Amino acid sequence: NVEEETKYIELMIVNDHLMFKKHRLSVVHTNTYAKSVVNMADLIYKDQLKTRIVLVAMETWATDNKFAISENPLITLREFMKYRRDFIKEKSDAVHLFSGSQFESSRSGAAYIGGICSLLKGGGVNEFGKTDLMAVTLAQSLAHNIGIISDKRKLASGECKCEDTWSGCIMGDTGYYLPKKFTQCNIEEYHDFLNSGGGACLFNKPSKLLDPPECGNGFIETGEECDCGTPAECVLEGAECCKKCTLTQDSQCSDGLCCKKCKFQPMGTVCREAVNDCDIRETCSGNSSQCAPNIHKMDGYSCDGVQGICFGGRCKTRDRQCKYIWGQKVTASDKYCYEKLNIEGTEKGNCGKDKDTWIQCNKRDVLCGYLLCTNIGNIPRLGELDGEITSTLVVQQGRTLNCSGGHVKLEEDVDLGYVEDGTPCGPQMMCLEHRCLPVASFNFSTCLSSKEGTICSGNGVCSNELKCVCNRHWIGSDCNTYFPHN
Ligand SMILES: *[C@@H]1O[C@H](CO)[C@@H](O)[C@H](O)[C@H]1NC(C)=O
Ligand SMILES: *[C@@H]1O[C@H](CO)[C@@H](O)[C@H](O)[C@H]1NC(C)=O
Ligand SMILES: *[C@@H]1O[C@H](CO)[C@@H](O)[C@H](O)[C@H]1NC(C)=O
Ligand SMILES: [Ca+2]
Ligand SMILES: [Ca+2]
Ligand SMILES: [Ca+2]
Repeated sequence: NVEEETKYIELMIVNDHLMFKKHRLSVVHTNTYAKSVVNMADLIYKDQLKTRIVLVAMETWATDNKFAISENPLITLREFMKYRRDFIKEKSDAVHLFSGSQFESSRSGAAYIGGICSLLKGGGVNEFGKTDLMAVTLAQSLAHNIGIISDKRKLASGECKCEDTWSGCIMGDTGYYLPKKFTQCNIEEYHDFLNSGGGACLFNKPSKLLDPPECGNGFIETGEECDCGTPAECVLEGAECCKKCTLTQDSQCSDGLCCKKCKFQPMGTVCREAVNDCDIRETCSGNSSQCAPNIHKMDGYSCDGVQGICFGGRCKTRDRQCKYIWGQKVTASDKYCYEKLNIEGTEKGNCGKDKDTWIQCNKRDVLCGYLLCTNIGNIPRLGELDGEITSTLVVQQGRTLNCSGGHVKLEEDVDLGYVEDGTPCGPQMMCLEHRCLPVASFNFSTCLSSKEGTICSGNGVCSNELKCVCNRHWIGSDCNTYFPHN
């Protein structure tokens, strides 16, 4: 499926000036030192998460810092992503900072939850340490980007516990020594993220790793035609056609989803099925051994049947937001809970807070204010609960409804407990800054179309790469030309 495939995190590392000074003003030392940290973090990911950490790019600030590095990991993280948005022009799944300085709290790093593949959120910041120690810091930073959050609700209950206390578990920063393993709960959180449609950019295999070619690492570099895993794992797949990184007589490929016996899989063979209704299925090219780079519908397509809208391959509904914060057993409150409590302007329903006084929602923006769920807990899966749980009770001519809420903080700016931006609030209307606005107020980019009022000439789907994925028998960058082939 999608959780059985090997994932690949194309990673870029940025070393600041203090990291450069930690290695005697030597560029070669810093870069090889950072490769070691990545290499060890790869070994942790390689087995447990069925995911590989591939270093694709790196830069070192030999002269000075481009921005003011902060003692607060979150402030540094935010300013670092600003730098990478405006200055970093190399392609990567995630960009991480290697800081020579030290942060205030025992938190050795900060990274955005479910951040990968994103331009503004795909990255983290990591403080200096030992090679073995920093690899753990990177392993938990990338885990956050990857969707592994370490469920607080299950932790407080005692549901999820570190079974192998082999110097503890990684997402258990509760104790600090040398955590080498993820909990089974961690693996599930990662699977759920991939099945949710997250991490689409984690499905392509790199070729030229920033290190000289070596036959037998499982990566097709310069000079070598094929490459199976290693002589041991090679026997399972590829040993029949690959020999000394060279193809045999009857072979087009060695290993991959689009490689049957030792030959290619016919063009149009389903190699990857859609994980959700935001996703697009992938077909074998008939030309490559790899299953084509994982792509999905562009941001704007409705999901869950008009109830949600796709963003980054993930569906945004109020019910899914309630489950993300409070647990799978929790459901979103009735639309009436919103329609009545949010116009009041109390702690029990509002459009935000001003000067210690709650803002009462307009009747138009009633689904974009305070997030209301049904039977809520008192310990969120992530973030910090800021205060007490809201719980009012409204009657509806025979149906007594339970509307509940809570203020869950991640950033000092970002607050979960209010309807997330992009969530549908009506036909062709979404939430933005606690306001129900038309789809135009988001100015989505579009694919090419040669028919008035259609997406991809009405014969295709607009991908997140802003390319037209045509239906059968239709060709062209706009899917406007009919070309059947049988
Ligand atoms: C491989 O085949 C595809 C057709 O699926 C074609 O578009 C592409 O140009 C080919 N690439 C090479 C290098 O032959
Ligand atoms: C309403 O939900 C709260 C938690 O959100 C719960 O404590 C309370 O018992 C519920 N009330 C009813 C009527 O079930
Ligand atoms: C789309 O709407 C306007 C365009 O003038 C502006 O706020 C911005 O470009 C876009 N808004 C967002 C949320 O990015
Ligand atoms: Ca990638
Ligand atoms: Ca190799
Ligand atoms: Ca896909």
